[PDB]
Amino acid sequence: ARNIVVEEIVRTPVEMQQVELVERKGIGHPDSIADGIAEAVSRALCREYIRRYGVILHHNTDQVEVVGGRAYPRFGGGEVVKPIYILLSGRAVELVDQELFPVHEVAIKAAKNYLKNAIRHLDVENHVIIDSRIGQGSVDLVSVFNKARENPIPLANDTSFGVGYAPLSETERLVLETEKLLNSEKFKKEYPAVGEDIKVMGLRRGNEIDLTIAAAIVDSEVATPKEYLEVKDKIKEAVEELAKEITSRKVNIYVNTADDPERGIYYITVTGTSAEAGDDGSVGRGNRVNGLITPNRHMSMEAAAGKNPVSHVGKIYNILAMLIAEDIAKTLPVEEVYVRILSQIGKPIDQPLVASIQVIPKPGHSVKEFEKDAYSIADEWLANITKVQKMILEDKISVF
Amino acid sequence: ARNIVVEEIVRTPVEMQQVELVERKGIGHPDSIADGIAEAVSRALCREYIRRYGVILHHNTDQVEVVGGRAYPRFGGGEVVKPIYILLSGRAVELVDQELFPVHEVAIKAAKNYLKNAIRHLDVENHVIIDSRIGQGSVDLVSVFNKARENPIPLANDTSFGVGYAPLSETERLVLETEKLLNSEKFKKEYPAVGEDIKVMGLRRGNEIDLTIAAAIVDSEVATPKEYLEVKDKIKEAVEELAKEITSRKVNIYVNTADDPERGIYYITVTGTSAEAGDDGSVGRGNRVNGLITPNRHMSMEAAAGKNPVSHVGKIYNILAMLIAEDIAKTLPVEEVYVRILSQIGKPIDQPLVASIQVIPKPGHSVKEFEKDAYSIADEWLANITKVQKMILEDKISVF
Ligand SMILES: Nc1ncnc2c1ncn2[C@@H]1O[C@H](COP(=O)(O)OP(=O)(O)CP(=O)(O)O)[C@@H](O)[C@H]1O
Ligand SMILES: C[S@@+](CC[C@H](N)C(=O)[O-])C[C@H]1O[C@@H](n2cnc3c(N)ncnc32)[C@H](O)[C@@H]1O
Ligand SMILES: [Mg+2]
Ligand SMILES: [Mg+2]
Ligand SMILES: [Mg+2]
Ligand SMILES: [Mg+2]
Ligand SMILES: [Mg+2]
Ligand SMILES: [Mg+2]
Repeated sequence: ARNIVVEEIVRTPVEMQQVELVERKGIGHPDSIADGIAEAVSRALCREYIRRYGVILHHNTDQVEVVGGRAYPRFGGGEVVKPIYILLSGRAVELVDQELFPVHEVAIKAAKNYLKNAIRHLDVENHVIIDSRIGQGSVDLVSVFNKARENPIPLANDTSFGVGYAPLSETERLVLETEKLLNSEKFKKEYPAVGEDIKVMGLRRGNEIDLTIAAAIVDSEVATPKEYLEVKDKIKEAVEELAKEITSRKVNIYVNTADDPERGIYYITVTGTSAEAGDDGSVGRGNRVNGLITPNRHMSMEAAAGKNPVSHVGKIYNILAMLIAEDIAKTLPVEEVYVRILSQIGKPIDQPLVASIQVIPKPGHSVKEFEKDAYSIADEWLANITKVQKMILEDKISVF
Repeated sequence: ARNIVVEEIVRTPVEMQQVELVERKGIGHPDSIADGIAEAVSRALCREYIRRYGVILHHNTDQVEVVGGRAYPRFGGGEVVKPIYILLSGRAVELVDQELFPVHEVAIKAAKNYLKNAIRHLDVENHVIIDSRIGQGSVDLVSVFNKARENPIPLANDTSFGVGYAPLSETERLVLETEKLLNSEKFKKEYPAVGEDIKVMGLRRGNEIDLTIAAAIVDSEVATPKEYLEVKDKIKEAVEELAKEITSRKVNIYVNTADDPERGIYYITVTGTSAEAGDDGSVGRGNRVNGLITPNRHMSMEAAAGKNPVSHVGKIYNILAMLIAEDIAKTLPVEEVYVRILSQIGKPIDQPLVASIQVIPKPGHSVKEFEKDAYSIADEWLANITKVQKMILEDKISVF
């Protein structure tokens, strides 16, 4: 009864296309900082709503503005001159039965806690000003969310679509795992100088990949330009070892391409994030739920970070489409699968207006052989969409 | 001498796929407000930079946060209780040879002027607080003039990427023209109750299109819920006529699906924008430069609104790719044309690393019959990239 449509599409697989471009904005990137703050605020509000009332109340904190500060990085240790200003926005329930909910206290505390754990060399108390302007949702949009027990499956709060796909190409996996490696605790233990503001661009032309990495180096961990260049080489070497595990194509690796040692220009920072130096961020300006920006693929413009995991489809459908695509790619003979799920505002989220599954079958296979299998996969995920909510609160899935 | 490559691509045309999704956020939509303000601020800064110094100085105002307020909409005329808060962010040159440039005065005045001309029932002076945190750039004019002399066409410092396509499918044209119609001046005088916060979602399933419209209705123009339902029907009728002008497919029109008259839930607003109440906005969260959100196509994540129209290569490339595609589709026999432009480091931006032109020819035609014509089109646009910049500053091209 669910509007699931499985169709064959003709197209050159991404792996066979001549030009493939993939980008990822690391954790310390201002846009990703905004995403992370939005998500941390949302999850904190969920937990606190449950802790106080045993139920999640309406709130979408998918609105964070990172206003870059000013800093003077110096080898051996720089200084921030003007702190980073972060405006928390969005919607949250502040009035609960005439009692006041600590919206701003929870949001600001969650934002700060995320920055403390995400950016290691960022002094949150002195390098960051966090203000909260989170408002209260509209009397009507709040009503569809409030239909809890009335609708065991929550109703969709908007008419929006989520887009996912699978499997990842070699270039996509390379870009994704490059950022994850350079921002993993293990790699940080090995090279503390590598900040979190890491931007990875993978550009494949034929069977040759150019992997450009922009990695902010913490100036307190490098005393001289030579130490900085050595940190760059270790980044390169680590990514070389990783690339050999991911693809047999030739991989050219470039680290901080804007550097000009002859002019003393170096990508060093005080805190490890370019947000310190006049670079701005906001929600929905970077990675999709799969952690990548893939113009060779298809994407939804719906941001996932900060949206409640109960009713907002921009987050739920982007996650579900990705998971449906992954399961199809993992179990059925498909070269590629793209999933698009469209909500109708005021319809249960398990009854999308359409769940489009476009498949490129592997050579020798026809879609009629497994179309019902793909149908069942999407139907089961849509029938268990509520599980995605738990996956968010239990920190089992990332949204950027 | 330009690396323009015209290739044939074999793939299911969008018009031929079973499921197509298209979305457009009208001018009054909070995200579109942020985009519109971002671009309006940028254009105001450009004009004022030129008026004072005869040259545009660096600036990026692609950071605007529309914080929803609070309102009590009532049939016959409601009231705003908490004004909308808009934060202008980004960076701009405020010190020009140590003399002060009115960055914030220009920006806030431009944001207000854009709102006054965009949302007709919005009292900007009492319903909106606009504050600016745009950062300070310092420039010595001798340097900007010297980097002209040296390079008339700016050189690319990074690998930037633009994507365009043409022609628009019937569903894309239907979504686009629906928003344009309902937000046209003629329709506004005929139905003043229809606000500017108009979001159109088009779903094509085979040869049946479901067209969902979310239109904020001005509560001062509808005296009773019945008049509100009547306005909805008038929208439906106008779009029915428009649909018959575009396609011979079955078109189902749905307007404000969240309404629940039995519980008094209505999409009425005081100002004609949901920014007054339960929706927030930020830049780069909605339409692409072609005015649409198209998951069946290849979109860029890059926000174009607010980015400098002379120096930001990603914005001009996305616009140029769109224009190249449109010119190709309107002049040559192609079912579809996808245009991708990649810049080459330290080369002029009119000398891209590659200008990929992928074309699906119409039946009976082959690409080699018209490949040189498509080459010339893209070559001419790349040679007139500066004129395109002028078109942007002269408000002759839209970016959302
Ligand atoms: N010296 C430097 N070298 C390389 N990268 C740097 C850098 N300083 C900052 N960066 C990184 O580049 C980003 C700003 O560069 P830029 O504005 O040209 O990219 P962009 O136009 O694509 C906006 P976005 O970063 O959101 O994609 C910073 O946020 C940071 O991640
Ligand atoms: C549904 S709101 C997003 C949800 C909201 N931000 C929240 O916190 O739940 C997004 C867009 O939908 C439209 N919209 C707002 N209220 C609506 C309603 N009651 N019915 C239909 N569409 C609505 C507006 O154009 C708005 O920009
Ligand atoms: Mg950005
Ligand atoms: Mg939002
Ligand atoms: Mg949305
Ligand atoms: Mg939005
Ligand atoms: Mg750049
Ligand atoms: Mg970028």
